[PDB]
Amino acid sequence: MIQRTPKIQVYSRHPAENGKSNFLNCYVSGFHPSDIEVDLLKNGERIEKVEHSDLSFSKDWSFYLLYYTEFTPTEKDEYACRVNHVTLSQPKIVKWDRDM
Amino acid sequence: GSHSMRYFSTSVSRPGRGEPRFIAVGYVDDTQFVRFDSDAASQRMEPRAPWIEQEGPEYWDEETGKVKAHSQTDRENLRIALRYYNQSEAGSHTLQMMFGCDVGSDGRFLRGYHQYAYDGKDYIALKEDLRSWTAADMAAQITKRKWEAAHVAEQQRAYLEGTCVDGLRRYLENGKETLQRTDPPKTHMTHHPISDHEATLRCWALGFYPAEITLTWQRDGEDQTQDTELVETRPAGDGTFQKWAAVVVPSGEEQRYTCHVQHEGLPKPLTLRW
Amino acid sequence: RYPLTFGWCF
Repeated sequence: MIQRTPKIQVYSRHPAENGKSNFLNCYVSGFHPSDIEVDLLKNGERIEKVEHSDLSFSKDWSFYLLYYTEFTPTEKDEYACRVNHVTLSQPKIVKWDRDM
Repeated sequence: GSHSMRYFSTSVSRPGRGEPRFIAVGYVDDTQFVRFDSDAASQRMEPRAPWIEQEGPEYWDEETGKVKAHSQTDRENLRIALRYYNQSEAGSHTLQMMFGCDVGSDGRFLRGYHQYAYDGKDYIALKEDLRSWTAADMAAQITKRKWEAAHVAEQQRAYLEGTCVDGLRRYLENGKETLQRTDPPKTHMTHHPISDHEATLRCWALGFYPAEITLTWQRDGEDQTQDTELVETRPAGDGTFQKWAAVVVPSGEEQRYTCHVQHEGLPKPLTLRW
Repeated sequence: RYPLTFGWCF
């Protein structure tokens, strides 16, 4: 077999501004096999109600998946996406960089 | 412009955890409209776009039957694949399938697709002429001979040039106010010092549809390919897409660099300069 | 419209 590591992007639907409602996205793509765990974290704690899209793949057969949840950004609150995959010795935790 | 219909299915074996998991999704262009999931309770093809709700109970009956039937045959195909590759039934394997067609602006047929992938790599595929198959390896060649004997190609061809383009034509009409849509990207630039002699210029494209787009960095009017960072196009979640391209530049030399954005929704390609 | 997949036996 040949395995492919997920490419991880954590980002808000719209440019984030404190107090204004938004959506938190974690988009994993280009990975294989398809079985994968993705969680959103608020200040280190797992957010309980997180939705995701239906499994789909690109032309090169590599899978992609979107995880998301409604949220209201604050100056203090920190967010991150924890991706668990067989190609990762330990779960990859990517922090949300709101102004990149 | 042109349009496409595509069906993607993924079958994943789970040894000592029951039957293989089967997930199918349907797309018209970059908009998903249906799904099926063998681990869900409904056990039916479900609508995932507004403009497909207007389909009658028959449609949902027919589509449900087909996709359920397909899950069972790919279930068996996973078994058959274990044989061909002499693999144990203790490991997990994947069977992927793409099917669909392309039509031009005039709704006329352009192209058809019927493709399989085992464990992430080509297995068998219907060639562009829809008359012959492309076997990826020794195993797929056995299937290729079977499919030649059973005349699968002529059946699929007719379906692709007929049923598929007709279905595509209908879906477009029904999803008219949503599928004929073309949203231009909102662009902007970010800038961050990496250290005391270097900074990052990141070129942003947001809220565009369809997903197809090109972001290019030039330095002094010359493509700056190798040195660039370019992320995959990502869904915003609202039906539009996002993407960015970044270059690390020497501090004070920002003005040498230009970002070029190409997209169907743009009258002319955009240029951005910090 | 989902394809007819009966003959897609490997």
